[PDB]
Amino acid sequence: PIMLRGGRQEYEPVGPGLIAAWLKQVQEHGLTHPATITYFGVISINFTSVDINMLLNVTPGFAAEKQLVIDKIKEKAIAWDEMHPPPPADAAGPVPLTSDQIRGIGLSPEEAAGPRFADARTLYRTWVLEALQECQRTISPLE
Amino acid sequence: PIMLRGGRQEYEPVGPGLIAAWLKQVQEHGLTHPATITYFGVISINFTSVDINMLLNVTPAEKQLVIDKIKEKAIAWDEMHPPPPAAAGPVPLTSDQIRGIGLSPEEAAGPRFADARTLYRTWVLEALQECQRT
Repeated sequence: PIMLRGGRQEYEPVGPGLIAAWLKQVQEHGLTHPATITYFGVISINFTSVDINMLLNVTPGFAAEKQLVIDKIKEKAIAWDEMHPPPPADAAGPVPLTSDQIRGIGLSPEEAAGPRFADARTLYRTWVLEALQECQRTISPLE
Repeated sequence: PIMLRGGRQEYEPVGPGLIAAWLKQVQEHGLTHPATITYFGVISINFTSVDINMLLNVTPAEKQLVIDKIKEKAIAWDEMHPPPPAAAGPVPLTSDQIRGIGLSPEEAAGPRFADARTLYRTWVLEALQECQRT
């Protein structure tokens, strides 16, 4: 995540405590349970695309649900690229981004935390939350 | 909302209890707060487009931004989908139809709009998310 420290923007990777806490939330309630989706919304504020993929990728199980969520992200990326062809290399900025760039594909954590990707990481978080929301599980009776 | 009762589909309008509960959520927590977006997601399953508009319309800046985003999606939809040859079904819809404009509550609950209400619910969820700031 990006955070203000001593007045300046700094980047730090997701900490082991948050990874552990997110994993417990998923295990206890489910990946697409409404409370889990809200939880992801709260924690992922100011995450880079690399941070987001980190949390998605370390989540075990829920293969079916996770696959449906990833499928919806891919659908958004496909739609994005159709509406936004990539510009020539040395075109005047701010240069708009491809879906791969928005999703943090091939980016170092440092790169993904840079100003070039500030709007992009916000947009990717939006795509992921939209995908989760669209796969929301209706709450059912517990054991 | 559309629900199964005695094994068949039935329609009923949104009730005052749900309206009151939704209003409390928005007042107490905010229109685009993560928990409010989730709350809308829960309550709007099987809503028609008319039901969704009832909830939007009863909700007192941020609301205008959400409506603006829905309009942007409508404009994009219509560019990509010229009105079908005035032809065999299933007939694909205009953004006005998806948004439930000019539909009676009964009409909006019909099979002709079953996919459409689902798509509109998606547009609204997307609009809320895209307007989220805090």
